[PDB]
Amino acid sequence: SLQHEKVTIAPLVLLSALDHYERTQTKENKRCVGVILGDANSSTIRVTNSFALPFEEDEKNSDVWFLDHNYIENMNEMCKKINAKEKLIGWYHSGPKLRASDLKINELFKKYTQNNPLLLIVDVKQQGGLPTDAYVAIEQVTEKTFLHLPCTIEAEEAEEIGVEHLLRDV
Amino acid sequence: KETVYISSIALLKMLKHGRAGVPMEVMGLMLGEFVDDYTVNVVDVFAMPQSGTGVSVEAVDDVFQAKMMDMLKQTGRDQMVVGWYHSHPGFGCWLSSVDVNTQKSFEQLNSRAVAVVVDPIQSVKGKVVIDAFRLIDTRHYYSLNIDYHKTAKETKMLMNLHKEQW
Ligand SMILES: [Zn+2]
Repeated sequence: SLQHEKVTIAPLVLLSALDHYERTQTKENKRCVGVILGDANSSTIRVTNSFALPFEEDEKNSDVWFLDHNYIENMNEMCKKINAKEKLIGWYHSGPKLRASDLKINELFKKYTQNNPLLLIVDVKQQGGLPTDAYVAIEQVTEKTFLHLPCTIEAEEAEEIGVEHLLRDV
Repeated sequence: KETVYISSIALLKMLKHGRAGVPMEVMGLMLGEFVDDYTVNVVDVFAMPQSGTGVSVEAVDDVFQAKMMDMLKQTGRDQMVVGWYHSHPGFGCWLSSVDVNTQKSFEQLNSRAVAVVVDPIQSVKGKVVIDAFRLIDTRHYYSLNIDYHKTAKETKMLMNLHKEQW
């Protein structure tokens, strides 16, 4: 197989997902949704940045949702101006579990990614291992399903320095 | 008295951005709130693009800024610009003559503006090289204390990095 084997996520992405969930006061059954950035050219997918998306859905209507297309393009083009090495590789949401509309939402991201879109679920409530679950959409024996990829949390030097510093006094 | 509180994403973003720009200086804006007279809360920051003419008022692209501010607003982040950060890669944290002029411009927009300077090269594990400044009230500048604000959820999220250590 030439399939992606695993995913690494930067601490900043975890913190960014949390701060997104918190600052929009996401509560109850709702989730927040955003875009992830990094490098998916190899069998190890490296997730190193992200940004929040406006996103509305009602769970009383599990197939109705609005994905802001212009927001993605406009925000991504500002991200390119800061760092062209971090590419749009997929999306994230707060879950904490896969939802019924995810495969459909994932399809729309195919339009923005060069790679097969990575879905990252970040459990911002952190209940019970790692607060992340990573998926790519695949065909199986024939229709579409999510393939679960193993995740680790990995930091580049600057982040390593920042995290250690933040996690002093503890 | 006086203290700048820098949040988790803010610190990590400043370090990440500073390190990525090496060997060049980088710059961006700090978001948060002026809590009282002696307290500034930086909850987030965003990077400004590199401009040819270095880190000065001219590198504050107000179109990019207005666009970013608007998009942040749509996703739950409507905090005031409480100052600016830039990197001094290898040469320590202080304000040059040009930095003082830039800070003065931010001061005219909002007298409480803070200038944060970080050194991404001398920042190493166990030692973050960073400082916060305001100008003396009527051109010298002084340092403010920097502390880090961090929720219980953030702490727990940070603990995942090297889990077998906790
Ligand atoms: Zn300077």
